[PDB]
Amino acid sequence: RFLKVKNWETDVVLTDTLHLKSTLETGCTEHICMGSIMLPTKDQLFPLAKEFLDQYYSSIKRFGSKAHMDRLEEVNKEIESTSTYQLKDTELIYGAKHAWRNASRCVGRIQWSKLQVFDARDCTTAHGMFNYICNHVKYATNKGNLRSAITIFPQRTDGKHDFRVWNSQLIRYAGYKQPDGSTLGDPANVQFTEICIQQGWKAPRGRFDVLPLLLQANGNDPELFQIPPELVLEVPIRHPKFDWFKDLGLKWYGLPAVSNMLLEIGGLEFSACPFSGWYMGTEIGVRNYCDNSRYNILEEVAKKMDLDMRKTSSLWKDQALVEINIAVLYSFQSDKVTIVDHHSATESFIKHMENEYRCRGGCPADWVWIVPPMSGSITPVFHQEMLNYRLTPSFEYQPDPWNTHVW
Amino acid sequence: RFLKVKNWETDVVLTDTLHLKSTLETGCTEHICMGSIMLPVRTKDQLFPLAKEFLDQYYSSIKRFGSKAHMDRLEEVNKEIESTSTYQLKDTELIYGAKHAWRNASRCVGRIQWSKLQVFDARDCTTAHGMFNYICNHVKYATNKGNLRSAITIFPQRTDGKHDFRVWNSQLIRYAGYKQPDGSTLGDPANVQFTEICIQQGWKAPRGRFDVLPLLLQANGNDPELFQIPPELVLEVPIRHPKFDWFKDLGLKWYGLPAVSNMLLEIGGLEFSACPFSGWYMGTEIGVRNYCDNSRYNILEEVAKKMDLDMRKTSSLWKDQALVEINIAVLYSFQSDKVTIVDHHSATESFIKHMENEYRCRGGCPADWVWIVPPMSGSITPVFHQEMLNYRLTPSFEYQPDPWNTHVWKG
Ligand code: HEM
Ligand code: HEM
Ligand SMILES: Cc1cc(N)nc(CCc2cc(N)cc(CCc3cc(C)cc(N)n3)c2)c1
Ligand SMILES: Cc1cc(N)nc(CCc2cc(N)cc(CCc3cc(C)cc(N)n3)c2)c1
Ligand SMILES: [Cl-]
Ligand SMILES: [Cl-]
Ligand SMILES: [Cl-]
Ligand SMILES: [Cl-]
Ligand SMILES: [Zn+2]
Ligand SMILES: [Zn+2]
Ligand SMILES: [Zn+2]
Repeated sequence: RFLKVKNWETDVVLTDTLHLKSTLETGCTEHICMGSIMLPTKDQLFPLAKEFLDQYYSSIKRFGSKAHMDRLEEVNKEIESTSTYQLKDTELIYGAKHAWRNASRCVGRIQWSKLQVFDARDCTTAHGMFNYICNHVKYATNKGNLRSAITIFPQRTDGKHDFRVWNSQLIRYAGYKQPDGSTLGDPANVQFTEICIQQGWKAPRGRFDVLPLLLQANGNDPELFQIPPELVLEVPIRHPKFDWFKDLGLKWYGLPAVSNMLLEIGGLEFSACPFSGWYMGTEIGVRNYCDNSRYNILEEVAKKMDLDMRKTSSLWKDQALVEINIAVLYSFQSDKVTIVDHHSATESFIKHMENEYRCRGGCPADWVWIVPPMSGSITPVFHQEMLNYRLTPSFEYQPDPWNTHVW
Repeated sequence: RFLKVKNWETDVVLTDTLHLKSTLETGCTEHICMGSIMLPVRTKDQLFPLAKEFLDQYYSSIKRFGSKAHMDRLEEVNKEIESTSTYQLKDTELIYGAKHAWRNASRCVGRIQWSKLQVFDARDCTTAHGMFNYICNHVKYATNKGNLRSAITIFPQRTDGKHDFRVWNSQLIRYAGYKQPDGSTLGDPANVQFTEICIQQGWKAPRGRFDVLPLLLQANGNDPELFQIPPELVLEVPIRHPKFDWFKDLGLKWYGLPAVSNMLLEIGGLEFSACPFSGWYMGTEIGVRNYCDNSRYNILEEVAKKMDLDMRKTSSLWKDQALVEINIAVLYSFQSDKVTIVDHHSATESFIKHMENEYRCRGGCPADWVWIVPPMSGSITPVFHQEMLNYRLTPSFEYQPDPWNTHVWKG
């Protein structure tokens, strides 16, 4: 009931009591840990509503108050009659902030309370969606001084009138299978690109083509829109010491904006809820550039560096990795676009985690995702024991809409 | 039940059925994953099923399941348990068991090697002097003048829990640590507590940065005794860098033989509380953990200073640059001295090949991602994007309390 986590570097031991409020399943059992698996009615709805409203009212120190009891009754009455209910703006904001607070895979959560929430529940069409998104992009980007934001479109009703952003991120690069056999641009986006082309997009067929938005309103067929090119802030990548680096012709976008997840607040399901923050440098320099299924540039970089690539034991891959990540951070910093390096981000996280343990009784964290994809051991999260469990409100995965959508 | 794992780099999907043989607990529940938690006198009644499970596995493995020899062995073990409360393993069973404990070790990236383990049966040992002699032979054999060979030495099993064999050292070879009055540490901070015990026991400490600890050995539940491993048996590598000539002057070296001596080996329900086992190093164990952990030799700052990196802000990645250079140095040094070592790219590539083979031939390969992914450059190794399933198979290696906490002193 009281669970201990130890830091193996500092010997500090912390006690978790918050896990007793865990609700969804982890995927693990007493027999098998699924910690490294990436994806492991009115009747149902009122309990979830009550659970949420209780935590809300507690948070504003009005638990058991008349206003609390009246609100619970109101929602009971609304579900009984309408089969769903509507969140107050205050509840929406609290819910969205807490879904981020509860995101056990996010190292960036020290920031959770400063989230700007844009209520787009009045949106009715795809063109409406496009306007809201352009506004979110411009607000979040803020000329390179990035601010966290989320935009919340209308909730699911009967599941046949869903709002969805078909893009996995608001901003991402196209991917094209070539006659050659290789891939041009981002291999991660090959399927989505094809769908854009099949829906009508005139693809430029280049290496860094910002994809169009494919937007679905009210369960209708999705529609194509181009984000105003002047709202997409991009950074050309150069190195502070290697002059040949710019010649690789690399760039990335400044705004990471996840658009394919589902937000659950008090049983209500927000299927379109794009949210954005700013990048940790390794996300671009390790994952996006160096994964074998992504831009896969390690070999090209190592070649230009004149490293001995005969044997793995020369650590050429590791040298090239560091330099690529130096270049990313240098480029963003020189262009004054917000970015955080993995040492700074994980140090901030450990501070946030300690605050959370003392003020809230715990901080669910998924070590597999919290430890950065390079230099793990020399960051303060590596030696930190974590407990992973699911709290609501939450962000959840959901299937890609092209499998689901009835055309 | 069939469980699928995916590789996110290759899209290759494997199917695990071996999890159906899982026994002990993970620490996890449907509500809480304890995947990142480091640590999450048996009755006759519990013992025979454990014995039987094991002997069934052993006899299937030799393709004699259900044979007369199999049935006779079950009956022979059953009666032995009835009349003595325990039983003795045959040598073949002990060998099989020890190899399987390694094969089942979910935190071990080196498991491609599991079937090539030299097993030294020390079950006839009765004294700490006898233990010392067995351990010297193990070290000499495994070291093999730098051409390292995997080995385990198995001392007598637990009986009543009052007569345990223990190696009090956490590894057979490890460097002393000395906490100074000023609060600094000379040598390896991981071994301060054990060093103090050795000193208390009568060890004359050289008080240097790399003093090889004496062995502290307990036989048959007696008080442990001190022994110095012959210096000529301790193979060490001075650490230098292929391009930086000042690296050697940091004064670093490390021992070639990683030999874990504090774990418990469980086979067929029997408990082997002294079972030191050794392989060879992956480079990051020395370069990342032993050298660069803050609670260890903590050399990152000193190295980065000598490299003249911009240390004013973490975003220069000065820490990461120094880390790579230190690890290059460790691999270069071992390779130059012809002492076996494996780099993390090679070790993880071999492990993935091992893992896929295990899925194909065995129905699974329990693996602990937190441990399998190397402590640097995780994502560019082929294990990072590999989904794994962690579960406990027996035979197994287990943690046990440090013996100074539990031992009843005879004086
Ligand atoms: C403000 C700066 C932010 C930073 C630096 C940050 C950092 C990260 C990183 C690094 C990861 C995944 C691990 C990796 O890529 O190496 C992640 C995951 C995640 N983040 Fe954050 N984040 C930030 C803002 C946000 C915001 C504003 C939200 C929502 C409001 C959010 C929600 C999530 C969720 C749900 C995941 C897991 C995604 C998944 O399961 O695929 N993050 N974050
Ligand atoms: C032969 C070469 C070997 C290599 C390269 C190797 C490598 C490793 C590494 C790298 C780890 C932990 C991850 C890390 O330290 O960064 C580990 C853990 C482990 N190894 Fe292996 N190993 C080898 C041989 C063996 C042998 C012979 C055994 C026993 C028969 C063994 C049993 C284990 C066990 C039980 C663990 C988990 C330790 C714990 O939980 O504290 N290994 N090994
Ligand atoms: C809002 C926000 C801001 C910010 N800076 N970063 C994010 C996360 C974005 C993200 C996007 C993708 N496509 C993949 C991952 C890791 C995918 C992954 C991780 C691990 C640890 C293993 C694996 N197989 N895949 C993370 C969100
Ligand atoms: C036989 C053998 C051969 C060989 N080459 N290596 C080993 C493992 C040795 C080992 C020894 C210690 N003290 C700690 C760890 C990991 C400690 C650790 C790992 C992680 C992932 C987290 C954490 N907190 N601590 C591993 C055994
Ligand atoms: Cl990304
Ligand atoms: Cl990834
Ligand atoms: Cl070690
Ligand atoms: Cl460690
Ligand atoms: Zn688990
Ligand atoms: Zn990746
Ligand atoms: Zn460490």
